[PDB]
Amino acid sequence: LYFQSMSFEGKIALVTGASRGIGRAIAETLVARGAKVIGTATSENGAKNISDYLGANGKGLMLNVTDPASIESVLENIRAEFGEVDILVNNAGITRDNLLMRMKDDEWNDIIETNLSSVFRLSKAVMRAMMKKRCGRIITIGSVVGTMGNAGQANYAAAKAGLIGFSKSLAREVASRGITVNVVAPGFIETDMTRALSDDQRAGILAQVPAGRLGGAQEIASAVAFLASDEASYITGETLHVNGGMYMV
Amino acid sequence: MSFEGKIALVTGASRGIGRAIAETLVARGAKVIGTATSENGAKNISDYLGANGKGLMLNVTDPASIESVLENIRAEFGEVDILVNNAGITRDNLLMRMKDDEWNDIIETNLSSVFRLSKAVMRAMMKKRCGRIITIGSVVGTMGNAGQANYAAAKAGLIGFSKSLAREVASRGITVNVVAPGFIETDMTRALSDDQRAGILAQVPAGRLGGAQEIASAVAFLASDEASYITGETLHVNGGMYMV
Amino acid sequence: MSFEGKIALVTGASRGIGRAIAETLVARGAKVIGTATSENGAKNISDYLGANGKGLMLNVTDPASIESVLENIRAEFGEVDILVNNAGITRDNLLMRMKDDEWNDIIETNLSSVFRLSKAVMRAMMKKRCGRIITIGSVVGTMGNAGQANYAAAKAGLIGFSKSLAREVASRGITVNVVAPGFIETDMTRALSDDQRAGILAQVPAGRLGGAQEIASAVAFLASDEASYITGETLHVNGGMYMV
Amino acid sequence: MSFEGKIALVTGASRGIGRAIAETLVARGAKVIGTATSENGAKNISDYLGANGKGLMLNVTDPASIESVLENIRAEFGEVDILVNNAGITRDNLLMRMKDDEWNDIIETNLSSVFRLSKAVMRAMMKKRCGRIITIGSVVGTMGNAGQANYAAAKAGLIGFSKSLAREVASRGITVNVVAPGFIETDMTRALSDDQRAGILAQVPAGRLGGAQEIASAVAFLASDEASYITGETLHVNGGMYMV
Repeated sequence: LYFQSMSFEGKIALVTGASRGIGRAIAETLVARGAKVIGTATSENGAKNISDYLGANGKGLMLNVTDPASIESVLENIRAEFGEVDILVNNAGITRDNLLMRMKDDEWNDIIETNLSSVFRLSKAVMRAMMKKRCGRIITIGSVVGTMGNAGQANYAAAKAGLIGFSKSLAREVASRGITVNVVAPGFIETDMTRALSDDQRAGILAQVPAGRLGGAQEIASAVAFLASDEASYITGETLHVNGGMYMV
Repeated sequence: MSFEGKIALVTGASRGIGRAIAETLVARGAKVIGTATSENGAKNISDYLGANGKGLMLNVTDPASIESVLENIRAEFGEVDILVNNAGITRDNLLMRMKDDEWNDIIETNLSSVFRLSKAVMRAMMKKRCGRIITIGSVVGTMGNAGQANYAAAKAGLIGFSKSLAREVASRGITVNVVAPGFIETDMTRALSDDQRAGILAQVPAGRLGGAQEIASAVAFLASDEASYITGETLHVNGGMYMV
Repeated sequence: MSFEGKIALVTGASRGIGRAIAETLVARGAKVIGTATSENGAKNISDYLGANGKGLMLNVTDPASIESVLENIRAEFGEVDILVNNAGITRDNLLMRMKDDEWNDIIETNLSSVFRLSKAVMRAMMKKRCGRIITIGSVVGTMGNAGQANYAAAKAGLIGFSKSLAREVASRGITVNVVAPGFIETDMTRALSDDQRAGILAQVPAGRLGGAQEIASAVAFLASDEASYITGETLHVNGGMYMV
Repeated sequence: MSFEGKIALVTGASRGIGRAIAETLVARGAKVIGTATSENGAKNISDYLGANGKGLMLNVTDPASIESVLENIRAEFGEVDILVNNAGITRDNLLMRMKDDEWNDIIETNLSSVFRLSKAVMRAMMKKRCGRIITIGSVVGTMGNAGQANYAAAKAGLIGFSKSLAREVASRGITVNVVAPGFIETDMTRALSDDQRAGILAQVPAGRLGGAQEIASAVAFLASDEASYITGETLHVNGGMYMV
């Protein structure tokens, strides 16, 4: 058919933090376009819920990214059940905001490990298969903070800017072999949180966003799905900013 | 389908990028007006667009010619939903050899045309509270290129334009973005020598030249309803030639 | 001092940044030729430069005046070692109300001026394998700003020009760089309501408006021998209003 | 534009960039504490600083060592007015061969160090409502480099960190900045193949490797009272290797 290349069938997609919000939006979108999605979560309850909504189109698994041992059996589980990972989506970002003078060492370490080093560990683990296949996608869910900096979020900003630098390097290494490594940088996105924010709080967030709204989880998903698709094979080492104009370039 | 009931103006749609954009939109359900400098240009456009659209003669540097094409489109189709600025030429030279008119032509055709055509479509977009303005820039504007300072000013300047404009119209559901292609295989690049081509390909980690559809796919995404939260942004499609 | 024996050409040197640049360069041992739009401006410019330089009337849009000015500089002083391009103007308006003329004037004065003046001083710089071209841009060209789509097209455009030019002449000991002021205190800003100056200060983490001298110090640094490994770069001096 | 009465702490001051930073501030009136990871390197720093400062041993990945140095410095000198983070190392490998600790050591030596040292001198700079933080980055953090993904992630992270700390302390008259060297001639550099050196020079329009003093000047300018309106900015010193 015309648009035959547009399908994701035959492709295996690994999405981290797929329990809610963006991550769930990504997994659902990829499945809707024909891919088998494996979503991962931090707890065993998180994994089961993911398996629930993926149903027959994929699998939930509990992956504790920080533990290198956790990665190995999760990838092996996928290889045995589905196969090698065609598409890696790194979406396991947390936040531990504080100003610098009040910032605890653990809050710095846990942000660096969960948001920055998680990317390196997972990218490495899926790297080799995509190089044999000569086709691959790595997309990391970044943040406008990494570009702009935000007071009280120096750890976040450091992690989110680091994964851009990490991606550009990886891109240069694997570009020649049909692998793509990009970042999607969201602005304020509406979540399970935000709905309980106060009118004053919600106003102050909106003042920052020229578009005058918060973005949708799906808006991030559709960026990710385009970049993970066969018509984005010429984009690597790039950051696709989805923030309603809160920042530019 | 995806652009059900949307009217798109693609300037410079005779070939390459422009033709690939027009057809991608038509293939996804838009009425498409594609533009050319010449009669046969416009005629041949209308030929390949057939029932899904129409080719018109447009001179992006002439205010009167803009006035007629848009007034022409309004009469028969309606108001423009999606504007793609893909006019743009080169006149390369080192600075020390660049003629004043080689500068001015590149400025008029590749930068000031972006101002004229966007202003002309925006009133209606502001009123409708929805829209898309998309401009085809170039890696050159971000990276700079010896022998192309006029191109680099124009392609850089269309980004600064887009940003400001994107701030003026963000609140009313209009996005304004730039797709910045790297080296895209064209007639002229197939005409290069073996040694020149090697020099091009050496700059591109991906190891190939890009295809026009690759730009077309990027533009259709940004013009779609799923790209609504992206404004004032530059989507680089250069195979790794340059990064961020 | 740092600039002994060097000849500097500072365009728009009547007041503000232009004057502060001219004064700093004199302080540090340079013979400076400042320009102004009027013969009266040149009067004042010569008045404050004294035996360290001279004022001249220069119309950056007119090739005829560009040549005349350069002949007189070569006659009375020698070959321009340092070109500082600071002949910017403003014509703010929203896109819907921007006149064709407000666009063109900004593009001519603020962008195309950098092309003509850089081109005119460049040959001598390459003959001596040493030189400095520094253009005064604006944060607006990087972040964009509603009502300043013409100014931002230009301020961004001159960065694309500088990146290309830098690549053409790096091999020959010349640097081409841009200094980007955020909000700088001028007589125009001093004249603003308390509400307006509050709104500006909210945008600037440093709590203040920058000073003309602060821009000059960045220019003086880039023009020095301590910046000879810096080319193609933008130096943002905006108290944190925008970052990178 | 002296640094009289100022106390500057340059981590990684044994040789090269850090020793030129250290020496240059001394020459402009600063008392300087230079650091190294071994007590011998700390000895050699004391020797060349002599009367104008002192060397000390600092393990930037250890909070204990950080406190020991800083309380020492408060004793003999006072509070740190100026902080230069020049304590990068590399641990190069393509991603498939990069081991966990090779990733971890570079993140902790080149990025978390910036966090730990910056917090460590921040409070005193906040009470005095004046300060300077400058981190030595790398063009690699901006453009990315194959086989350097850990180095680039860190060198980029420290720009993101610097941007938000700048926002936190800008209103109290402290700037936080990055200098991003390109290829800088070192002892390790002069000792490579002609083939290697030629391949480094291939990437630099300036035609040459940068010097350690050139980076020191950028740092010296940024730490001066003339750079008070620059914060959250990266200043790229790379011969045009990369642009903006």
